[PDB]
Amino acid sequence: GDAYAQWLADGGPSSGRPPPSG
Amino acid sequence: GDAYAQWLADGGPSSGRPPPSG
Amino acid sequence: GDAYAQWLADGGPSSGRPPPSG
Amino acid sequence: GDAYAQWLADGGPSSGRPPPSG
Amino acid sequence: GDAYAQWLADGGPSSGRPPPSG
Amino acid sequence: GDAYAQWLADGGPSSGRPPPSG
Ligand SMILES: [Cl-]
Ligand SMILES: [Cl-]
Repeated sequence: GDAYAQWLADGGPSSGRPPPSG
Repeated sequence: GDAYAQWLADGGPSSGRPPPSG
Repeated sequence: GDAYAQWLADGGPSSGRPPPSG
Repeated sequence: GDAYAQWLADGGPSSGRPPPSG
Repeated sequence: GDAYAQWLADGGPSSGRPPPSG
Repeated sequence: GDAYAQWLADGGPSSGRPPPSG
């Protein structure tokens, strides 16, 4: 949940990285 | 995770659609 | 999913609450 | 742009608030 | 801004389409 | 808006870098 939240903040799919599970 | 980002971007709980799990 | 979305809306890790799993 | 980034972090359209300009 | 969040969730620069101003 | 997506990918405000216009 925390790592996902940061991925999201980084643009989600637009980050170019797969979504984290946490 | 990716589907869930798309769901958030459409309004999430306020979108009239259930959240996906990916 | 829906709980996690409300958690983000209330500022995510700047909430002091575990991320929900829903 | 920094405010928008925080808005995305808060779920974007799911956040319950309009997108900021900065 | 809301359209731009949707664009990001579709891949942003990897989405195959231009960025929204909204 | 493309450069701004890349800036988000790189961590957004956390990167200490200013947000781009594009
Ligand atoms: Cl809405
Ligand atoms: Cl700005």
